[PDB]
Amino acid sequence: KPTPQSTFTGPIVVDPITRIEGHLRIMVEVENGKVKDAWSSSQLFRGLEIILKGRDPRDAQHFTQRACGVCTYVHALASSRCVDDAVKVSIPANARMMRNLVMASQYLHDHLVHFYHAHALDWVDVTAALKADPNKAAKLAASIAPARPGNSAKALKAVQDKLKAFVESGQLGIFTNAYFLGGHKAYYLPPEVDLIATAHYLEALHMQVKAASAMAILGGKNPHTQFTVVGGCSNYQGLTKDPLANYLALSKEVCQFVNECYIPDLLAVAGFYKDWGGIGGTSNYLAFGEFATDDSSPEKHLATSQFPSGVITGRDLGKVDNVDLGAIYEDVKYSWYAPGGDGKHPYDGVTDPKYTKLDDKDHYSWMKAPRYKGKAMEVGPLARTFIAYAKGQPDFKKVVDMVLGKLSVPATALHSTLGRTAARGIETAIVCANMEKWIKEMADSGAKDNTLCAKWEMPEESKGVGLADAPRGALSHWIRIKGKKIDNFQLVVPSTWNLGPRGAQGDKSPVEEALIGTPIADPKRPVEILRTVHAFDPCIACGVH
Amino acid sequence: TAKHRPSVVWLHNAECTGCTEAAIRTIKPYIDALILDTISLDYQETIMAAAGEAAEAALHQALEGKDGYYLVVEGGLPTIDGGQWGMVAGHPMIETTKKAAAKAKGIICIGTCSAYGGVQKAKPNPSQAKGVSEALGVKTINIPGCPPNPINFVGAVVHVLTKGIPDLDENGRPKLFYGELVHDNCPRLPHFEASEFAPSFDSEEAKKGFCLYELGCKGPVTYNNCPKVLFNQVNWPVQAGHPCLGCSEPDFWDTMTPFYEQG
Ligand SMILES: *S(=O)(=O)N1CCOCC1
Ligand code: SF4
Ligand code: SF4
Ligand code: FCO
Ligand code: F3S
Ligand SMILES: [Mg+2]
Ligand SMILES: [S]
Repeated sequence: KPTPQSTFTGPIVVDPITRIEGHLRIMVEVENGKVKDAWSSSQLFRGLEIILKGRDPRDAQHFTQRACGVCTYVHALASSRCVDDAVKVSIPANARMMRNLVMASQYLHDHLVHFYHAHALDWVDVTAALKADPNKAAKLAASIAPARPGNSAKALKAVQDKLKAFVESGQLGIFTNAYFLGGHKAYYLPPEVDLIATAHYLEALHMQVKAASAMAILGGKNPHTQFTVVGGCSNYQGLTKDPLANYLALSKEVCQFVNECYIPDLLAVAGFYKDWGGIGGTSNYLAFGEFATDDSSPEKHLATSQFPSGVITGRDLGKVDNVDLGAIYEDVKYSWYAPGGDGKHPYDGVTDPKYTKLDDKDHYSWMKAPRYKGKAMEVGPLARTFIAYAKGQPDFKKVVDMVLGKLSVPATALHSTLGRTAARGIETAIVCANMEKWIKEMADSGAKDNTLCAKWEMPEESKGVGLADAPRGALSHWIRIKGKKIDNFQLVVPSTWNLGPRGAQGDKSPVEEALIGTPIADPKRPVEILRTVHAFDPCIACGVH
Repeated sequence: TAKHRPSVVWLHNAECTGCTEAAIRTIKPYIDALILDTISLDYQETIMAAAGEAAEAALHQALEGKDGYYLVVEGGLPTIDGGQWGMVAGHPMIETTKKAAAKAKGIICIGTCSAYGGVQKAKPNPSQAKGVSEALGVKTINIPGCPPNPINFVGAVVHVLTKGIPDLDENGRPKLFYGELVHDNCPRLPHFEASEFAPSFDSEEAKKGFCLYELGCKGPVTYNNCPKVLFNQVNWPVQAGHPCLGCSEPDFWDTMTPFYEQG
């Protein structure tokens, strides 16, 4: 029952961090088998903020969407909200609804792929699935999840046979040099649980196609949607009956998989790794909220988001503070930018790249360091979950309490890598529980009203901010317009908050802090580093842009 | 039994990972069938189990394989400051891609970024990003779009493995997928021919599905198969009421902007 831990003392570098989006190098110092210091070093710069200068503000969303194709859509949405704010247009109700449904579809697609295809291989020994008894596995599956044909012994055996043929082929492909090959003490699951999870990993590859098709009914295509315009949306067909019927049907299939497979697998895994509820915690959380009923201004977005906005500090769930958009700034002290750029509110943002050398602990990342009232902030599902739970948001109270009771853990156990992973699943279930209501709202609104884009005019000089809570957390785009062109355009992205470097005072970012105390069973195969890093769901193309 | 599926090494350079995402939307076949039965996907950062030195060892094992390999490249190559603004395992992306390209059986550039340079090459090109051919002087099979349809990428891979190099146009794109203008297959073409245009997105003309040319549509100058095959089996941008951006054309970030005008 003790968490495996070696006596290793020395450095560990993991580069590339695989099963994330983008290019990350993690360095840690380890003593007696526990991490004592950490650095999150982002390894690619593209410079979209620089590229945007002087361009047409209408074009911004098309460039910024290419910050990232895993969290596709969300930057087109933030840029659209940003320019809408700058031009002082209030989008029609239908456009708010359609934009928010496309965000919901994105959460479902993105979280399902993350759990199975990015994160699960840190917890699941796929090769051990070959040793499972498929009848025992089917019996277990029947005890922990709804009856389904994909959990039958026959279905699980067919998965085992496919995997056996692949492993015996001599070409292990994506499993080459996996940390679980030959056995690894940090991998706890029974072979039967490995087999159930592996079967669902394969099913999820098919189900994510359906989640993307749902999203594309409203978004035009996935990846990289093409249905938003200044003032609203362009997709009149997405307000109509047959498309929305198909969107509901596909979304119901996806949500059935969330409820039948994702949540039961997540809870099974969590049950075996309860020690991970005491590893990887941080203390401060920020959300801009998402799924607002009034998106006519950034302030109204903050106030009316159904997944509420807020700030928690020092793990104090008794108080959630309002977000002050004036209190956000970014530092560059420990980043690959010119000196002189610390403390900049994003409306005064500066992006002046200056590389030094690999592993320079004075300048070790292409991410800036966003801070809030002097503090690092964790953003994403765990932030949203704690903020919503603290506020008594009834869906989060229900689903969080379900998980707390299943695992016999308090809400405080969620300040951890296990908690971060659980929160991602919790909110996926909650989005699912709301899809029918949100779809009916838009179907009834689209049937009575086909206003989808408001009229607007480009101002000579203005500024604006677009807020969203993307699947990884609090996203903001900030524009200064001058001469009807982009004078400054700054993105501050959730992975910037979570995985950026230290700030001006030398204070660790959330992932750097979370890594302190990580046990290392085998320094040559440091799966424990991956468990925590993956739990933040990093996107380095997002974080650096 | 001695068995071998053709080895594919997939590199991620200056990219957004939207091309990897597009690839896994394939349904003919689904991505699991492709990687279990048709190819051996031997390095792919987004989905591979190994990390760190174990991942780098997997790459080297693939590059040194005696059967050879095909190279898929996602993303442009950032060349400024000796290639140091884009690194994996402490090596410049341009160095690793150059090495992999030199011994590859064939090179497939998935996306506008690897084919032509893409979004990070757009003016003023802070990182001096280049397309693969631009940087290395090697010929590539280009599957552009931002991202390309999985039908075009997986179709090209399967073609290369079973038939040979497909006929390519002057921009290196297979004519099978890129031989026709978007516009020539657009269901709004009868409106275009009748000069029936939406003057704005809020207009009744837009609601009626009139042509989007006055709102910047680049379908008439863009080679792709979007209206013919759709995305995600359900939709494409013009069907969703929005003009084509020209995203499968070289350097479109600069040649097709402003997106809502005819420049
Ligand atoms: S536009 O320049 O009018 N357009 C018309 C037909 O084909 C390409 C260009
Ligand atoms: S071509 Fe487009 S979707 Fe593909 S990596 Fe480049 S920016 Fe991303
Ligand atoms: S909407 Fe675009 S692609 Fe379709 S007919 Fe008009 S210009 Fe051509
Ligand atoms: N979700 C997401 Fe991508 C990141 N980090 C954005 O915004
Ligand atoms: S923007 Fe690209 S995806 Fe097709 S419709 Fe135009 S070529
Ligand atoms: Mg920024
Ligand atoms: S191979």
